[PDB]
Amino acid sequence: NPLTHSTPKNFGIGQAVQPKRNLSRYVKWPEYVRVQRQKKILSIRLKVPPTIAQFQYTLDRNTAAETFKLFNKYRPETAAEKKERLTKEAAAVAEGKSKQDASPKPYAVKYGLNHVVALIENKKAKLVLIANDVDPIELVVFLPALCKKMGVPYAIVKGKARLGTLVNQKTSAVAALTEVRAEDEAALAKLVSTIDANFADKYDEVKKHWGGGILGNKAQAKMDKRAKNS
Amino acid sequence: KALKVRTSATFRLPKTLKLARAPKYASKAVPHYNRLDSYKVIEQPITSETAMKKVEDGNILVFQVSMKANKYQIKKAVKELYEVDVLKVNTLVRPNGTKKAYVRLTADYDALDIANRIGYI
Amino acid sequence: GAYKYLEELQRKKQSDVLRFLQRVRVWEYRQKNVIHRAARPTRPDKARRLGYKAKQGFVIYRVRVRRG
Amino acid sequence: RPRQYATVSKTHKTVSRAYGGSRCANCVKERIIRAFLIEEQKIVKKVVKEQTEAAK
Amino acid sequence: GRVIRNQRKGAGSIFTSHTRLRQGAAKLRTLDYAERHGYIRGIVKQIVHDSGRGAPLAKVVFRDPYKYRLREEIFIANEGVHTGQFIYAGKKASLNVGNVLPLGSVPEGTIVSNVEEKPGDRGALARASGNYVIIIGHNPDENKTRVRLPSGAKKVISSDARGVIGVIAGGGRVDKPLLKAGRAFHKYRLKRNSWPKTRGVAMNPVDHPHGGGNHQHIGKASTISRGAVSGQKAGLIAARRTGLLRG
RNA sequence: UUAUUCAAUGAAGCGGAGCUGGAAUUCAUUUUCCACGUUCUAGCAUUCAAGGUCCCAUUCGGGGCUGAUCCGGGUUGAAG
RNA sequence: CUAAUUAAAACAUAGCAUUGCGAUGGUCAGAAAGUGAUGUUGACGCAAUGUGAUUUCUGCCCAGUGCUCUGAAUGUCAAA
RNA sequence: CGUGGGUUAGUCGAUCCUAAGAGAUGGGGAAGCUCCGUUUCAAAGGCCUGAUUUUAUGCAGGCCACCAUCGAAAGGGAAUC
Ligand SMILES: [Mg+2]
Ligand SMILES: [Mg+2]
Ligand SMILES: [Mg+2]
Ligand SMILES: [Mg+2]
Ligand SMILES: [Mg+2]
Ligand SMILES: [Mg+2]
Ligand SMILES: [Mg+2]
Ligand SMILES: [Mg+2]
Ligand SMILES: [Mg+2]
Ligand SMILES: [Mg+2]
Ligand SMILES: [Mg+2]
Ligand SMILES: [Mg+2]
Ligand SMILES: [Mg+2]
Ligand SMILES: [Mg+2]
Ligand SMILES: [Mg+2]
Repeated sequence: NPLTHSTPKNFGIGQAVQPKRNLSRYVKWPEYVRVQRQKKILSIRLKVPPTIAQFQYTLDRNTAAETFKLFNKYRPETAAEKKERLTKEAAAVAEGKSKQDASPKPYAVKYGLNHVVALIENKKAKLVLIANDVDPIELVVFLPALCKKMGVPYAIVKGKARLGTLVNQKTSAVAALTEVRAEDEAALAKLVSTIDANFADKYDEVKKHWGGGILGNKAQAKMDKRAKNS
Repeated sequence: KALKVRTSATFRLPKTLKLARAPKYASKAVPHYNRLDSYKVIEQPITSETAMKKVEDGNILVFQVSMKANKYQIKKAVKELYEVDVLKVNTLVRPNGTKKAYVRLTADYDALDIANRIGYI
Repeated sequence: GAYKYLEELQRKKQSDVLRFLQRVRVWEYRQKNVIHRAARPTRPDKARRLGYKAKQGFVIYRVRVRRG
Repeated sequence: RPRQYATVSKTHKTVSRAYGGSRCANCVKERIIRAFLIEEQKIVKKVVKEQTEAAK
Repeated sequence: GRVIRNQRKGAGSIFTSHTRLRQGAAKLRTLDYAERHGYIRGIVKQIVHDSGRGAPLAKVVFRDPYKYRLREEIFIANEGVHTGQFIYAGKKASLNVGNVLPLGSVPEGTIVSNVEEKPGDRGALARASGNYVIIIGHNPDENKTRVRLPSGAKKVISSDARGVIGVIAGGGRVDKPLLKAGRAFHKYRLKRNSWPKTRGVAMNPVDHPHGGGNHQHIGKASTISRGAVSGQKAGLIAARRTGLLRG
């Protein structure tokens, strides 16, 4: 096309004004966006003592898929099925009158931090799921030591949001199974086998290993320049 | 993980939805009436001999008006009270703190007839 | 319950656990305002014994004042 | 006076050239010469630079 | 028992800078990618006079790299800089008078002015009229450079700090005598209220530590410690030797 | 270096890794380093960039990619 | 310049000289401060003083007291 | 002294602009009355769409990086003889 021509621009220094490049690296973020990024940085800069970052070894994606597959079968009552089952328990008063036992034993997961800590202490829990992301971590940071001492298998899992999903909350921070249905006993057992393989059996070694000290990209890539030049 | 291309280093506040008010009760429940109607604008004629010299000679109706009335509210009130048309309004605040309006009518009307039609001279 | 463990561990201020947690948190509180709303108590157990309950009406403000 | 220029028409405010009411017909003519003599210099400085790096 | 004139100056009431007629802050161009990896070309459009300053100001106009607009920086004019002159600022720039280059990328014995004490603070050294900076050394590992300041002192500045080649224009100004209190009056009219000066020995003891007595005499030693405070630092502060320089 | 301290900016190009050519006498290995689109002149430089490429559902117009290397989201330099 | 008893030889002055300071600074503010003046500054500058245009000179003194010194390191040396 | 009359503006001023300055906000200090600061270390925002039938003109593009306000009846300023 003889009408159309090729300009090409000289985007060098001191010539031909710069184009609209991406400066997402260079945004002055709002003050909260800096502090929520630099807090995560400052955690992994310092030497994290092993009582923290005995977290961040998390039940991985394939075996946390199995864990939530089992725990979703034992989901607690909603308000929808509770208001229904009280009406059938109303009919227990109306005509049932066993004593008050129109309803069977409910098999549900056990949640709530005070409840679950008390369930571990009486050694009634069969498996505990611990959220890694809770804040303040002081709420949960004693839980692996307690679970190790009472002999309850525990998993540090990702998501207090996800633990809240199976208990119909928004956040749960713990989720325990204290008894399963008899058809799911082998399902729990192979989970218990791998979860102690990842968490409880390493616990005596994880207790010694500090965390953090991870340097940033520039200062890491300047550290190996000093190593190669010396 | 992709991310949005940000051509500006400046982060501005986003444009959130600003809902309108939808109140559960009225603020005052009875609107005030017209705080300056025609009877509040025009109070009385000014009936000095100097104001009477302007009735025939100049075709000006001299009034005493509210201090809160501007030259639009004087013109509007004079028109629909006295069924005239105003050519011009000149207004002064008198040294007794009252507002005096020189209201000149258009040539179709005669301020001498209208002065008798109001009732003064 | 869990608040008994929270109560005793909070007494171990110079423990290696809390000395890290105090270091990370004291940095975060300087990058906020001098007076600013806390979303929830950093010490829920200390909030119970002083009077706080988790219901609508209870408000936490974190605040720093100059020593000396 | 500077607000009177909004009352008069465009003929009083501009000469019929490029850069009419801005520059002064000698600064414009010098601007046209200085424009022209540099791309002809730039074309020459391009073929001088390209040839001398094509050698070695 | 009354606060002295040297103490009252810090309140900054009538003792401020008379800064209405001044042309701006005479700084360097802000250190950016143009001046850190290549150069940028300016143009002098005015050599103007700065009120209260004995050195002319060069208004140098650059193009903004990122937006289509013109940015007018205000330089202190170097002796030899003219109007219509292209001015180069950057690292790859050429040594001419009025060009702005880092101290590392100019050789030994180069004469520079408007020299940054820290890289990017837009000019701090050699800014009064006639003064200059000589580069007397280099330490290329851990990049530094040794200079001679206009006082005669030796300073070590980063090699990424900048400077403008040449002396600051307007030199030889103080070599002219003022001849009269009037020409002192209008020099300090456009600077600040420090003129005239009443001698402290010409005072009452309430006003100055030197005043009073039946004869105008100092009374105590005029040399005072650095370890004194306001109201006692009226004289020679922390002097090493006094009087003439005759050994 | 992450607390702290100094400073600068519309937080715009930082760090690392990638094309060449050699007085690397390639030592069949970047033990290795260097230069990154602009300097006769008081001009001009803006419309997501023309070009190229591919798609649309083509609507006379619209969207990507490349032009303009990739990755790390550490704004950058000090001081500790 | 002593309004309203002192207009002077007193104050100022240019000239001269001394002193401190290269900015993390000198001199000074402020109760503090993410605080100020000089400072829209940078030694031909700023600040602190002394003498007071020009001619011609500024002798002797470091024992005293002040000021100052990368100066001597079991004389004295508080708290921890 | 007693009683009244009298001051009419699009064009004259105020109003608007900034000056030296004063002074909120964000934020820091201070037991506090309040102090500092006036662009700061803030997520600080309105401007036109080319031009209208799915338009109370947006539920869209697109543009803009500054950041209160007060401060002159002698300064600047639309226009009457
Ligand atoms: Mg941090
Ligand atoms: Mg009036
Ligand atoms: Mg009037
Ligand atoms: Mg004097
Ligand atoms: Mg006296
Ligand atoms: Mg920047
Ligand atoms: Mg007298
Ligand atoms: Mg100031
Ligand atoms: Mg002598
Ligand atoms: Mg002791
Ligand atoms: Mg009278
Ligand atoms: Mg007028
Ligand atoms: Mg205004
Ligand atoms: Mg105003
Ligand atoms: Mg004027």
